[PDB]
Amino acid sequence: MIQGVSMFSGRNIPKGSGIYEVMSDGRAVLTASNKERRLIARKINPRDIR
Amino acid sequence: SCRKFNAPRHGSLQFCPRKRSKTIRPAAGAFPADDRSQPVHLTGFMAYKAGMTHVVRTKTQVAKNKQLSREIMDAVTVLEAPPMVVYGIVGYEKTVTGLRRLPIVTAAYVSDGVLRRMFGNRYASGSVCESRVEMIKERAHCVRVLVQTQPTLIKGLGLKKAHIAEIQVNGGSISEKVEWALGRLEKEIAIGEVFGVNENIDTIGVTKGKGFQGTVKRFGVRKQPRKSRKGIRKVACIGAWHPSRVMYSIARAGQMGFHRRTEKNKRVYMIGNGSSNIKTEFDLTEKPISPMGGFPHYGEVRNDFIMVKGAVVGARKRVVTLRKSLLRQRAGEELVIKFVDTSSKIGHGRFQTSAEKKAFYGA
Amino acid sequence: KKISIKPRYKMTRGIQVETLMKCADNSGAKILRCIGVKRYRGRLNRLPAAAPGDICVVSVKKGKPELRKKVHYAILIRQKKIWRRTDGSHIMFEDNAAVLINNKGELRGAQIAGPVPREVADMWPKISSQASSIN
RNA sequence: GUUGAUUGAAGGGAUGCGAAAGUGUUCUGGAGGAUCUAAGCCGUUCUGACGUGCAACUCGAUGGCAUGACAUGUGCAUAG
RNA sequence: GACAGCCGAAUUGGGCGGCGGAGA
RNA sequence: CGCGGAAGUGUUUUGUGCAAGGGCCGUAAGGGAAGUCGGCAAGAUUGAUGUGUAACUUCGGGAGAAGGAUUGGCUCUAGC
RNA sequence: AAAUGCCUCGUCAUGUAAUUAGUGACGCGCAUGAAUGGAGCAACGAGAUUCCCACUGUCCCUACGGCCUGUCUUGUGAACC
RNA sequence: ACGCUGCUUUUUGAUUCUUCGAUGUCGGCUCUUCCUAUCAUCGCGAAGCAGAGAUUGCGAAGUGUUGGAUUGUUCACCCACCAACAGGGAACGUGAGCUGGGUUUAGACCGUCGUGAGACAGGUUAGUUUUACCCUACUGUGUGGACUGUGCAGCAGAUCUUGAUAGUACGAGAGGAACUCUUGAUUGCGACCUCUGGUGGAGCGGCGUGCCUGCUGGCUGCUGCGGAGCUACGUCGGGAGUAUAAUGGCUGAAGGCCUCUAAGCCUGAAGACCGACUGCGCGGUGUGUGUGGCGGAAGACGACCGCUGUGUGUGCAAGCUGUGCGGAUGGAGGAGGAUUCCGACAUUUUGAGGCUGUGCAUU
Repeated sequence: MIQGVSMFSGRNIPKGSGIYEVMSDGRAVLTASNKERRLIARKINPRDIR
Repeated sequence: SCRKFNAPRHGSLQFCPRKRSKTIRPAAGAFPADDRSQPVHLTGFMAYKAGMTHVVRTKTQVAKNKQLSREIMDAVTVLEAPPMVVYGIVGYEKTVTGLRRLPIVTAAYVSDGVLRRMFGNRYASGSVCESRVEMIKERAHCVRVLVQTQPTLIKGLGLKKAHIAEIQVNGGSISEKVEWALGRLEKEIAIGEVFGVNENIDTIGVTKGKGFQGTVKRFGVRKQPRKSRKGIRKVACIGAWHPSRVMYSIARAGQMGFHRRTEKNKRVYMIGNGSSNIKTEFDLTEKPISPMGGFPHYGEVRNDFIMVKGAVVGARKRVVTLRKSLLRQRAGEELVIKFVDTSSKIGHGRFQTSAEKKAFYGA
Repeated sequence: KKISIKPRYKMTRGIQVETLMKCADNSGAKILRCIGVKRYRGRLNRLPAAAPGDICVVSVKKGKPELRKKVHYAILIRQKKIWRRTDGSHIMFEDNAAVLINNKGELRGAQIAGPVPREVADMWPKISSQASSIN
């Protein structure tokens, strides 16, 4: 069973392992780990991470 | 004097004194109540703890109650249970001082793992069998058998020295209990012949050890404020002037963990064999019952296993005793399992079935 | 007459006494402060604390001069602390927000800004009908 | 015996306004028991350490003062 | 032919002296 | 000065590996003084260069008021 | 109602959800008051007080980690009572 | 009402029996235990008890009784929540447990009093908190097998709520319940690490200061991610046993009637006892222990759990980091005849290099 796809890295997330974050516009982005939420906070572009 | 602001006391006096256990295989304190209008069966078993995992489950409510079907994710424990061997019979009669044990019947050939437990590792340096069978039939208010485990089938323990116990036999007609166990000496009995799915069970074992611990951890008392001289991890007042002695109900520092505990009402979820594919799930893949990489600090499960809901006392590779319920049980809700997780428990595993990892990278 | 509060599964609590929350309806207020939680029974030294769905007793720190210097009721709708759902997933919002209420349970405003959790929407159906998004 | 900086008084130059009386702007110069920092000197708080001590008054962090109504070696004068 | 509610034999009001029980 | 290096000078070669509790320190979800006699303790601000600076006032001050912005490496241009 | 007011947590206003605190105003002031100096705060203060922003393990409620001690060895080997 | 009789030892007095070759003197914070004259929760009476909401009484001490503003305060007084926010004792419990705000010798200011030195239970500000390594008590630990019996000691869960019952019984109306079933939680207790969060002087990367002549590679400083293990802010888990109290009843005299009582009997509580659960001594039995060494799931040291050569090393699996050196092709521009040199950084070879205490195999 899959929970969803990571919105930063593009990889499948297993059932029970992500955190949904809802924004003020009603948009709920799904991320896998703190390695990924940090790259979003610093405003890095995912295309510069191989 | 009279103390404004009352609060509950910290910890329970049911379990004081808090000493180490004197044994790694505690014996059960009671056995269920015999109903002699049933067939003959056993009331317990011994297994070994392996590790924990997931499961997703469908909460059957599909009537038009406002919530038809929910999903529920539950944690489980796996125990590895090879079959046991019977090698003896025991009877107890009733006297004015209680239960008196009668002489014992041994089978024909006692194994080499039962002789190391009885006489140590250096132990290698008839009609009287028939007369003792008559006593357990005339006398003997209740009957028990002597069973032993086979730890050499799980080569990650390294034992060769078996655990042995006495288990009560339930089912009526004391002469029927005896003849059922005479046709079972020296043979094996498997865990699927004792427990069944969706039943409540008891466990008995020893907890994880922690050594000598301070009083903030052993009992849960408050820390002192930051300005305090002579340390902050402690209790401030240990008594009144009178009585001019310290009481047994005061919190002190000492041994924490490695205690004997009995837990009750654990629900059985699955019963299978490790050397085949787990199924009854609603997904297609094969998936044996063991994660990618293996159970951490444990090998693989290759014999029979049993799966129960929730936490289970003790450490990995330690022996546990399983007992049938002593209470009254109602039904048990209908159980529908549809997924069992088998990712890696080392790190954050994201694949099931290593062939699925192999097809992601290509090469 | 007491307000009935429907059942709700266990959640981690994120709001405590002294937290400043944001007002999410067009009633005139801007900032609220929590001074109490309903249904709190107590424990020595433990502060009363709330999760989304709970009713709080608030004081208006910023807004219309009519509403100030009194005690009000409010429902909590968002929090920034993570909580777990029973299907196994986790979720969080971006701010802490609440909405003002009568002594019988009716909203004071007519509009509500932002999204709302699915838990809050079944306990309080009149809030469901005025929310722009549910999760 | 006393390091490196900060601020910019009087005096002096140039330039603009105005009938006059007068006044704007900006350079130069280097005053004051004027502001920090160093060699160093004290002793605010932690009611910190220590409290048969390293020690019959010390140790750590934090803070105050550092051109003086200063600090310090040595000759002389003042005695119950 | 009482007392009690035709029946057939005892019924009852005040006190005193020991004993026991509430108040505790 | 602090943070690092020379010169000169001083120095040993078969104790253990780390329970509780101490002395001196480091990192913490969500909340943000609800703690306490008392923000005690800790955290926070910090160099330089443009910008922008109020009440009051002994007209000297207040003033570095407050508040906002910029800062690395590389390759060149302009002034004396 | 001041480092000076017994009665006293004086009375009214203002800051708080809630003010024996703070500030403003009132005055028959147990016992204010003029070099016994009175009124008065620009500049200066490791002086005494109350509030605001910022900030945080002060606290809700504690967790995990570092070095030196303690725990264990050999040598030297006291005191209070 | 007017009068009269008691009990307690929580007030403040009255007294001066003990201690002046010294018993640390207020409050708070922390922690344990006891009392009942019961505030709530369980059972049950009365009514000027229709229902709802309260008022008054009896059995009952098992479990609970909170968070803040002002004051050093005890005390007091308000705000918010609550099933409810009862009252007391333990050297006015508790300073080799802390703190030191009150009180608080030696500095100082004000008011009143005194010729003065000085005085004031009048106000204000600044003012050292020493020592256990002894005996006992208490907490663990040790005091030499395996399987069990049975005595003693300890003892745990408590309380609220959603829907239905039902707009029903009751009531002129307005209003407005209960038994039984059912949903979730708060707090206490005992465990556990699959998930999520915290930590992580293990490991990999980035950016610097000094030093090894520069590049490569090192050492030193700051920083991002961060497995295992530990942990909570995360996950799991509760008898329908026996006899009774208050009260209400059955049969029934004394006393031809009456009566729950004098003989007997039925019912009945968050209470009692027992069970289950944890610890210790003593018994029994076809039953008596690996000197040493090495490991761990165990551990301060002793002990406990295992084996009796199956380690170490290496490979694979499963993870963490994030695209290695060298080469080749480029690069804002600058220098100048060679078509040369200087240059941060870019793309490619390359999910690439480095690392691992976990699992499997082999040597």
